[PDB]
Amino acid sequence: MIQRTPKIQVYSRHPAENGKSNFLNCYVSGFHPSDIEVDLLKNGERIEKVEHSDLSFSKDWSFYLLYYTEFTPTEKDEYACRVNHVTLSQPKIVKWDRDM
Amino acid sequence: GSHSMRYFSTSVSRPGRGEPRFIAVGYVDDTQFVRFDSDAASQRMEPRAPWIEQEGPEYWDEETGKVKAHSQTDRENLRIALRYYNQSEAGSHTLQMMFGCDVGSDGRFLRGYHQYAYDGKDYIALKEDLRSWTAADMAAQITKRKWEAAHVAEQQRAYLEGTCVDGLRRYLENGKETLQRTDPPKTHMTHHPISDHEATLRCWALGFYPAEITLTWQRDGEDQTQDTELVETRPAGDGTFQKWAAVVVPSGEEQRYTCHVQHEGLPKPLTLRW
Amino acid sequence: RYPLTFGWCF
Repeated sequence: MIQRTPKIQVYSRHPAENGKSNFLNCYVSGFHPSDIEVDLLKNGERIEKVEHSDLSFSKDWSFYLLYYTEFTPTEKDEYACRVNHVTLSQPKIVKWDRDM
Repeated sequence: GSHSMRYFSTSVSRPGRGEPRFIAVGYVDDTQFVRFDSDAASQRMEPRAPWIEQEGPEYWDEETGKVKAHSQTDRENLRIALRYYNQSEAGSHTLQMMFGCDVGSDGRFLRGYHQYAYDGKDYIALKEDLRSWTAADMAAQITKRKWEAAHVAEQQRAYLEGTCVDGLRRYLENGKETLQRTDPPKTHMTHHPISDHEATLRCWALGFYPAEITLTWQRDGEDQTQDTELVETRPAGDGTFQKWAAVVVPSGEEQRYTCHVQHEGLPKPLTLRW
Repeated sequence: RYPLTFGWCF
């Protein structure tokens, strides 16, 4: 077999501004096999109600998946996406960089 | 412009955890409209776009039957694949399938697709002429001979040039106010010092549809390919897409660099300069 | 419209 590591992007639907409602996205793509765990974290704690899209793949057969949840950004609150995959010795935790 | 219909299915074996998991999704262009999931309770093809709700109970009956039937045959195909590759039934394997067609602006047929992938790599595929198959390896060649004997190609061809383009034509009409849509990207630039002699210029494209787009960095009017960072196009979640391209530049030399954005929704390609 | 997949036996 040949395995492919997920490419991880954590980002808000719209440019984030404190107090204004938004959506938190974690988009994993280009990975294989398809079985994968993705969680959103608020200040280190797992957010309980997180939705995701239906499994789909690109032309090169590599899978992609979107995880998301409604949220209201604050100056203090920190967010991150924890991706668990067989190609990762330990779960990859990517922090949300709101102004990149 | 042109349009496409595509069906993607993924079958994943789970040894000592029951039957293989089967997930199918349907797309018209970059908009998903249906799904099926063998681990869900409904056990039916479900609508995932507004403009497909207007389909009658028959449609949902027919589509449900087909996709359920397909899950069972790919279930068996996973078994058959274990044989061909002499693999144990203790490991997990994947069977992927793409099917669909392309039509031009005039709704006329352009192209058809019927493709399989085992464990992430080509297995068998219907060639562009829809008359012959492309076997990826020794195993797929056995299937290729079977499919030649059973005349699968002529059946699929007719379906692709007929049923598929007709279905595509209908879906477009029904999803008219949503599928004929073309949203231009909102662009902007970010800038961050990496250290005391270097900074990052990141070129942003947001809220565009369809997903197809090109972001290019030039330095002094010359493509700056190798040195660039370019992320995959990502869904915003609202039906539009996002993407960015970044270059690390020497501090004070920002003005040498230009970002070029190409997209169907743009009258002319955009240029951005910090 | 989902394809007819009966003959897609490997």
